[PDB]
Amino acid sequence: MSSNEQERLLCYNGEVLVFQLSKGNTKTPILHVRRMVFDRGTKVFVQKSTGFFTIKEENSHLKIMCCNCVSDFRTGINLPYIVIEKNKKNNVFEYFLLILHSTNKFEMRLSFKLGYEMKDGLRVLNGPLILWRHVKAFFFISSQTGKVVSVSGNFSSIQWAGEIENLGMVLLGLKECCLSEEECTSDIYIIPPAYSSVVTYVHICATEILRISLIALTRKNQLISFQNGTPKNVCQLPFGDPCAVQLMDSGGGNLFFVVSFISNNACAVWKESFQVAAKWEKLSLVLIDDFIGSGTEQVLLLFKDSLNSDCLTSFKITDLGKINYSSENRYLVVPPLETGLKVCFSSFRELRQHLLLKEKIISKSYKALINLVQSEQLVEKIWYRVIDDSLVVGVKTTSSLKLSLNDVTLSLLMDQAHDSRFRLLKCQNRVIKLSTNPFKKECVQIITAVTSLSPLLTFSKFC
Amino acid sequence: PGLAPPHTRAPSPLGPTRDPVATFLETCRELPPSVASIKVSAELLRAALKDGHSGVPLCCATLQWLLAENAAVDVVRARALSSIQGVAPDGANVHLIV
Amino acid sequence: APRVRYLAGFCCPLGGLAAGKPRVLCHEAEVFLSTGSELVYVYDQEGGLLTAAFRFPDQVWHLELLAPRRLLYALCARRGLYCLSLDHPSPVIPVDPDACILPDAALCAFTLLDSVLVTLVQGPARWKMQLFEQPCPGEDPRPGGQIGEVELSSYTPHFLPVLCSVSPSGSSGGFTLEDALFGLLFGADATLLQSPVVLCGLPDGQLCCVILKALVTSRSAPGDPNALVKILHHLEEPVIFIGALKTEPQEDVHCDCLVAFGHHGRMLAIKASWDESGKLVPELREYCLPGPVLCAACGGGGRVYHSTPSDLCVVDLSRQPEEGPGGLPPMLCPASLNICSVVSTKLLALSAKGRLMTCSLDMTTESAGQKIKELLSGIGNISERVSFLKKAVDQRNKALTSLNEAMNVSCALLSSGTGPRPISCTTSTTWSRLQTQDVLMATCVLENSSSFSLDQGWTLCIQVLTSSCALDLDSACSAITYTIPVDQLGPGARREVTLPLGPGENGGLDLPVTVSCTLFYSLREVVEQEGVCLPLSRHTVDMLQCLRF
Amino acid sequence: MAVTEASLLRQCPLLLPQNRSKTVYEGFISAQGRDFHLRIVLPEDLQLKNARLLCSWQLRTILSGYHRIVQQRMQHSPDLMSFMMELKMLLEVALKNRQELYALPPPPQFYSSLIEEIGTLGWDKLVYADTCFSTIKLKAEDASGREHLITLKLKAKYPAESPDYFVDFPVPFCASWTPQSSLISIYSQFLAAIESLKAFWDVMDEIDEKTWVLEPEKPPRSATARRIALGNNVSINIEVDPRHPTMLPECFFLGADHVVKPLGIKLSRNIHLWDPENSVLQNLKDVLEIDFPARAILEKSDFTMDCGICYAYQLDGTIPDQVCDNSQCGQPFHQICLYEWLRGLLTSRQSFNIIFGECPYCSKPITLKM
Amino acid sequence: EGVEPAPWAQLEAPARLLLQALQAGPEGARRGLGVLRALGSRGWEPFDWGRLLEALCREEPVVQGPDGRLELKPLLLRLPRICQRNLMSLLMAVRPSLPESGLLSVLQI
Ligand SMILES: [Zn+2]
Ligand SMILES: [Zn+2]
Repeated sequence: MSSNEQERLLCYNGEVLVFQLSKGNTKTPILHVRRMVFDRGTKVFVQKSTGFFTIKEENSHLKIMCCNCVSDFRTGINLPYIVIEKNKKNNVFEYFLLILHSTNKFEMRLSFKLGYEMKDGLRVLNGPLILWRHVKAFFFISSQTGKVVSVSGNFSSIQWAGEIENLGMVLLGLKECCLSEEECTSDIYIIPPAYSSVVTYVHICATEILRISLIALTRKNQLISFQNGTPKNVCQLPFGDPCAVQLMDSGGGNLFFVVSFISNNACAVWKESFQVAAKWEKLSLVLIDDFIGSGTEQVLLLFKDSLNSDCLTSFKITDLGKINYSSENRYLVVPPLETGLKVCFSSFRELRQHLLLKEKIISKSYKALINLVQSEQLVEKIWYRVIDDSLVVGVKTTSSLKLSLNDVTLSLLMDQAHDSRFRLLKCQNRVIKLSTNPFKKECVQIITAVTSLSPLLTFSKFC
Repeated sequence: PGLAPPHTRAPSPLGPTRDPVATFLETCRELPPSVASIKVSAELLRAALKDGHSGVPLCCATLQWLLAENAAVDVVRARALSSIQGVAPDGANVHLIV
Repeated sequence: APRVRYLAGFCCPLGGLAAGKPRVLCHEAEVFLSTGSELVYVYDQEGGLLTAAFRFPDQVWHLELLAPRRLLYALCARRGLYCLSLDHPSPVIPVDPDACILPDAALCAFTLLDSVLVTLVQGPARWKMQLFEQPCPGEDPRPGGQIGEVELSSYTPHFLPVLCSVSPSGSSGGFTLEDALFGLLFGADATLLQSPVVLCGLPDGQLCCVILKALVTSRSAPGDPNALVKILHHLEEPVIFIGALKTEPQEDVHCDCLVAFGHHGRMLAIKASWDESGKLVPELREYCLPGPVLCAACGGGGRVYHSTPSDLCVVDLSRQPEEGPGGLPPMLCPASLNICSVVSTKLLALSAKGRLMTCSLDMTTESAGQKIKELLSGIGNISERVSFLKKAVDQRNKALTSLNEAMNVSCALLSSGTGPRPISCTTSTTWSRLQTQDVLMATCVLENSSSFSLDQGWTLCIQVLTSSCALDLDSACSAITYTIPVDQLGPGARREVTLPLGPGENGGLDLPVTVSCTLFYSLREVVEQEGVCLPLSRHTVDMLQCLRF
Repeated sequence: MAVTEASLLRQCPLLLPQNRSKTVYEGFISAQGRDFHLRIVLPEDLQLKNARLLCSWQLRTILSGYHRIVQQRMQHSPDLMSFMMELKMLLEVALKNRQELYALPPPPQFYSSLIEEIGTLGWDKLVYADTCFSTIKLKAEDASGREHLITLKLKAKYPAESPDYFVDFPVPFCASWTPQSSLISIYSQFLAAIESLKAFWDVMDEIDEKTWVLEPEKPPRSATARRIALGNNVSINIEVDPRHPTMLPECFFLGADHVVKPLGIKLSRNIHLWDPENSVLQNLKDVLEIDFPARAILEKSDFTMDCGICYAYQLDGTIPDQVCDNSQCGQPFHQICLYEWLRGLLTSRQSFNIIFGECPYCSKPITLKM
Repeated sequence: EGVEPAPWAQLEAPARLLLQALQAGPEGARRGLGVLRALGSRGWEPFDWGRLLEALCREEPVVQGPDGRLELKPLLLRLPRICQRNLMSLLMAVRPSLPESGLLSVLQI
C-alpha cells in the first residue's frame, strides 16, 4: 500500500521483499527494505537481510506506486524495481524509478519529473520502461532515452504490455490495433471483435507462425481461452470484479490460473478441465513463487491486516497438491497417510500416461479405417456464397477430372451436434463450363450446388 | 398406430419441442395427463344411432359413429373396441374411452 | 533442508528459451552461463552475486573451458571463435575481436582435448570437420596451423550437432572408456594407437565416429571420408546428448555404458556382453522414452538426469544385462534445460522461466494432527482430479466401442456374403397426386438386418441423377442430393422416406433415371480431410415402373 | 452372442480390428476397472498354432509364471474368442493372487472416516498400523488387567463389507457388521466376548501361576490344553471346555506304566468327588489325593529328545542322534526320518554316501552320513 | 522338464512344513499335532490360520482331462489326496480355533 508510513510487497526467486517508509526523525522518511524467506523448520518467516535508501528533501507526500521484477536491458537479468511519487505539493511531482541489486543497494534510473499527477493505467516493462496515460494521452519513457514520449495510435485503455519474439516491445489497447513503440504500428489473428466489446484484461501464453495462444476474461465474470483466435474452453467465476490473473505450474501438468478480484477474493482454476478448484476470501495480498526450495512454484495468501498492525502474520501457503501450510500418540499412522498420498499421485500421473495411449489408439484406428476402404488432386478448391436466402457451394477442378466419363455430384451434410433433430437437406447440382480467352486452350469446368439457408440458421451457426 | 392394420414400424412423429424461431431466440440468448369427459343418455344414443349396424349395445357403435369420418374406423368395426390411443396431427399421444 | 535454492533470474520471452542453445558450467566455486543469447555471465557459487558479465555479439552457441590455463572458450554464431582470460585485469564488460581467433564464421560445433582443438562446420551440402592445433605453451592465443579435414559424406541439409571426446586408459574434459568397449566399437587400430576418438551427433540424428591419430591430411593428401569417418547406427531422430557411464560401481572413472540420447526420446545404449559366441558381443538397446527431450547430464552411478517439457526426470541403469525397460521418475522440479551434474548427487541447472538454481539431493504433539490435517486435505485435493480423468476415460471407451461396431459394419458390407446382409435399402416407384397432377414419387426404405446398432455419427446420402449422358449444353439440374441424419437405427428396425423425382420445371421427365444411395461416417462427430463413405446400393427407375393403369 | 460377430464386441469391446480379412487387431482389454494393451496378428488363415502377439511390459510382469501357459493356449485354443476368454480368466486369477500389489481406495470415505472413528475410540487404544492401512490392530484390558489384542484386515471398502478379524482367544468369535456398525460397535462386541470367558482365563491364570506347566510354554490365549509335570519323569495332559471351565476336563498321563496305574485308580475311585465350585486344583489334589511340584526344576523341565519328524523315541531301537549344527534349533532327529525328508526335498543333493539339506525346523545346512 | 516344485513351495515356513508333515501317510495326522505343540513351544506361538486358509482357497490353473483344456483349482484340491484328508482330520479337532469366514468357502470347495 502507498503512503508515507505504508509499505508494499513483492516476491523474488524464492523469497519476499517488503518496502516500507520509516519516518526517520533530523531526516525525512527513509525507505527500509526487508528480504525474508519461509522457514520450513518452524513454518514462519525470518529476516535474511535488509537495506535502506535515505531521502534528502523536506517534502512529504513520498509515495510507493508499484513493484515487480523487470529484466533490465543492459544485462538481461530479472531485477526488482520500485516506483516513487515525490510530490513537492507544488502541483509538481518527480516520479522516481529505482532498481535494487544483489548488494541490497539501490540505483536510480529515471527521475522523469511530471508537473501534473498520474494515477493511472500505469505499468512497467522489460528495459525499465514506464508506460502510462492521463486523459486519452498514452506515453512511455525508457531509462535509455530518459525523456517523455507519446504513442502514435489513440486508444481507450492499453490493458496488456510486453516484449514478443521477432518484434521487440508491443502493446494491446484496441484488439483491432497492434502497435510497436520503436516504429509505432499485426492485426490478423486477434480475437473476435465481437469479444472486443467485453474483455477488460488479457494475459498471453505463447506465439507461433502469424498465430498466438492467449487467454482473456470479461466483465461477465468469465475466463476464456484462445488459440489462433479460436474461442475454446470458457469457464465462469464465483465472484465479480475480475482484477487480473497469473499462472502457476506446480509440477508436471498440474497447472493453474490464479485470478484476483477487486472484491478482495480470488479463485484458482485447473487446466485440462476449465473449472474452479479452489477459492479464497479477503486476501490482503497474493504472490507466486517457490518459497520452499521444492523445485516447483507455490502460492501465498495474506489475510486482512484487521488482525495486527503487522503484515507477515496471517498467512497461508498451498500448492493445492501435496503442500498445505498456515498460521495421544497419533504417530503410528502418518507413514500410511504419506504412502496412500504418494501412491494416489502416482496413479494420477499414470492415468494421464494411459489416457494418452487411449487417444493414440483412437487416431491409429481412424487412419487404419480410412486405409481399410483402400492419390491425385481431383479438386483445386472449395468456395461458396450466399445470394439472398439460397446458399451455394462450388468447386474449381482440374484436367485430372473428366466429366465426359464420370457423372458427378456434390452433396452437403450437417454435423448433428448443433442441429440435434431429424430433417432433410436437399441440394441442386449444376455443371458450369466456361472458356477463357479464345480470342490446348483453357476450358474451366466447375461444379456446384445450391440449397436454402434460413432453415439452417437455427443455432445462429452451423458447420 | 396402436390399432394399425399393417402393424408397420412407421417411426414415432416426435413433434418439434421448439420452433426454429425460439431455438434461435434461446440459443443466441446466453406431469399429469390432462383429462376431460362427458356423458349422455343410452336412449338418446340408441334412438339417434340405431340404424342397427349390428349393435354392440353402446360405447362401440358410439365410437364408430364418432369416427365415421376418420378412415381408420372400419378397422375398429372389425376390432369392436371401446377405448384406444390415437396420436395427433401435432405431436402428443392421446387416449379416449367410451 | 531446502533441496533447491534459486540464485538468479533473467530476461525470458514467451513460449520459452531455446532448446539446446543455452549452456552452463561450473569450475570449482565459479559458475559460467550462457542464456543462448549473445551474453555470458559469471557468478560466485557461494554467493549468488555476480563477478563478471561479458557482452559479445552474435548469439553464444556452445561453451568450453580449461582449468589448467584459466581461460574460457566461446563460439559466437555467425562469426567463429573467441577466448578469454579468466583473471581479466557497472561491472559489465564488452569484448573486442583482439581476443577473437579463426573467425571462420560458418562453423557450428567445437570440442576440446587437453592441448588439441576440433571443430565441425556447415559448408554447402557436405559439412566438414577440421582438426586444429591448440598452443600448449603460455602463448599468445592461437590455433596454429590446422592438420586435417574431412567431408561428412553422409549428411545433406535451430539444431546444433554435438561432439564428444573419448580416450582410453593410461593417458581431459572428455569421457574415458574401458578397453573392452574400445575393442568393441572402434576396431583394432585406435586401441593399438591409444588414439583419442571423437563422436559427432547430427541434426539428421545419424552418428559418426572418427580417429585423430589417423586424421592428418594435407594438400597432397586429402581426407577421404570413406575410411577415415564411419557411422555407428542411424538414430533416426536428431541428436541431443552423448555420454558414457559407470555400471557395477564395485575422476578418471572408466565407463562401460555407452549413452546416446535423441529428441523425441529414442535413447540408445550399448555395453559389452562377450557371451554366447566365445567372442566379444555388443549388448544393444533402443528405448522409447517420453516427450520431446531437451537436456541431459550424468550423475554418479549410472544415473542420467534429463528433462521433458512436463517435468525434470531421471533414469538409473545400475545393475539379462542392465535393463529391458526405461522406467523413470521425476524429482518434482519443472521442465528444465541447461543442466550440469557434479559428484560429492548435487547438481546445477536452469529453469525455462530463465531462473538459475541448485539441486541438492538425498515428533511434535498437536502439530502431529495438523500434519495429518494437511495430508487429508491434500488427498482430497487430488481426488476430484482423479475422478475427472476417470470420467473422461469413460467417454473415450464409449467412443471406442462405437468405433468398433462401425468398423464391423463396414467390413460386413464390403465383404459380400451373397448379399450385403447387415444393412439393406430398397426403393419403390409410387405415384401420387398433388394440387392438380399425377406426380411420381419414390419410396426409400432402410432396414437393419443385423445386431450392429448404427448410432450417433452416421448419416445417409442419396443422390438422384436424371440422365446417363454428358452434353454440349450444360443442363440446369444435373442431379439432386438428399442427406439425412440416421440416428439410433437399432437392429431389426427400419427407416423410410419418399422422394419427388417428378417433373417440376416445364413438364420434364426422362427415363433411364437412377437413384444412388450411400452412407458416410464421421470420426469427428462422435466427440488430409477425414470421413469415409459406403456405397450400399443402386437402383434404376425406368419406364416400366411408372405406367399407371 | 453364439456366433462371434457380436460376442467378440461384447467380450473384447475395447479391442478393434485394423484389417479387412480380419487378422490384425489391437487395443485395450479390461479387467477389474483397469485396461491393458495388446497388439495381435494372425496369419492370413485364422489359426492360432502360429499367431504373433505382443503386449505391454506392465502385462508381461503380471503374466510372469504363465507365459508357458499362454504359449500353449495359443496352440490349443481353436478360436480367438475361446483364447481371450481363457486369457481374461487367467488374468483375473493372477491379479487376485498378486492383489497385495494393487490397491486404490476411495480415500475421503476411507482415511477421513477411519481417523474420525479412531479419534472417537481413543488414541490410547491404538497399537499398530500398516502403511497400506489395510491392516491394523487394537487392544483391550480385562478388569483383571489382562491385555488381549485383535487384528483387523480391511477390504477396499470399510463400511460396505465386514473387516476380517483375528483375535487371541480360541472360540470362534463373531460380531454383527452393519454399514452402521463401526470400530466402536465391533469393539463393544469384542469387549462382551472378553468377559464371556473370564472364568477360563482365571482358570488358566491359576494353572500357569502355581504349577509346573510343561509345554504350552509361554502359552497363548487360544491354548486350551495344559501339559503339567508332576513328581518326576511323569506328566499329565489335560483339556478344558471354557463354557464349563470349572468342569472336569479330559485328562490322562504319560510316563512309566507302574507309576501310571495307581493314580489312574485313585482317579477312577475319587472322580465322583468332583466339585466344580472350588479351585480345579482343589478338586485335583483331593481326587488324585496328592500335592504337586511347584516348578520342581524350573530350569531343566524337559529338553525333549523326540524325533521331531515322528515325535518318537526308540525308532526300531534307533535314537534320534542326528542333530542340527545350530544354537537356536538343536533339535535331535532320526537317521531314516531325516533321510526320507531330505530325499523328497528338491533342494537336496547326493554325494557318494553323505547328503546335505535344510533342517526341517530352522532351514539351515544339515548333513546326514549313512 | 519332468520335475515340478512343491505347490506349497512359495509360502510361510511353518505352514509349508506342516504340509510336508501331513504328506507323511496316516501318522502325518498326529504329526500335525506335534507340529503345533512344537510351535506353541517355539518363539512364534501365534500361528495365523487365517493366512493359511486364504492360500488354500486361492486359485491357480491346470491343464487336465484332454491336453487341450484349461481349468482352475484352489490349492486345496491340486495338493495330494493324503495331505487333504489328513488336513481335514486335523481341522475337525482344531475347529474351535478357526475363522468361519474362511471355513465356509473352504467347505464350498
Ligand atoms: Zn523318527
Ligand atoms: Zn535346525
